[PDB]
Amino acid sequence: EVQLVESGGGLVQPGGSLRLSCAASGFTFSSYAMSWVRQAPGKGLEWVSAISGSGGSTYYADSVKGRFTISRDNSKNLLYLQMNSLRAEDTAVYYCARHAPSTEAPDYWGQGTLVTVSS
Amino acid sequence: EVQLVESGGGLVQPGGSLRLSCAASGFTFSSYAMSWVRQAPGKGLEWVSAISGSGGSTYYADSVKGRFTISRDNSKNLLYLQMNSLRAEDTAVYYCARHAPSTEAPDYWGQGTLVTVSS
Repeated sequence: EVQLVESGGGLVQPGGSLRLSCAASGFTFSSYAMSWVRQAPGKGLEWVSAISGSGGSTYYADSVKGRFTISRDNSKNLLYLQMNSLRAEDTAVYYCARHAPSTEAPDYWGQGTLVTVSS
Repeated sequence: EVQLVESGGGLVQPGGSLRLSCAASGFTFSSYAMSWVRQAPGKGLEWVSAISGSGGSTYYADSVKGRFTISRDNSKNLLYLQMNSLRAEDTAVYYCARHAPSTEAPDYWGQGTLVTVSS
């Protein structure tokens, strides 16, 4: 029913930039806050960024400030993460997640896409 | 003891840009969410934008998304609103406000500064 499918990941050189999409379906997208979560190799899950349903409020992890931009198209039902000034420590699998309005707990997940930052 | 003094207001042509400053003093600035509030001539107070203490989270009124950028310097204890693509309808007195951590209620205000968008 509910589906999130990510794409736009892959290989990129340091200093390079890259844009991830998370295509949503099966729910009314604009009613839900969305987020990006990453997992560095052999690490735990870490929050990257988050946007409210209407797009008017966002959170950024301190580690990506000034480089990453979250956004969404509430008519194309897509969530984006524009990633600039990339470096090796940004190498991770990136997940988009949908959040229940009641609790803001994540209740649906994308399949993940690897971003590899290497010369 | 606590003080907020705003500066940077004044004239500006439509489509032009302008940066507001809210200089704080007398408190541990990074510990408090800040906001910009405006009041158009003869109107009620409306939220413009707001930022958490650390800077990691922001809110924008929809009337302004894409054109204003709130930010702060936690070492110069200053709050800013960068206003771009200004229009006559942005004409108002702009106030900065400090928010109590225990409610996020505003407990201190700047003296307000007039922005006049006209030719």
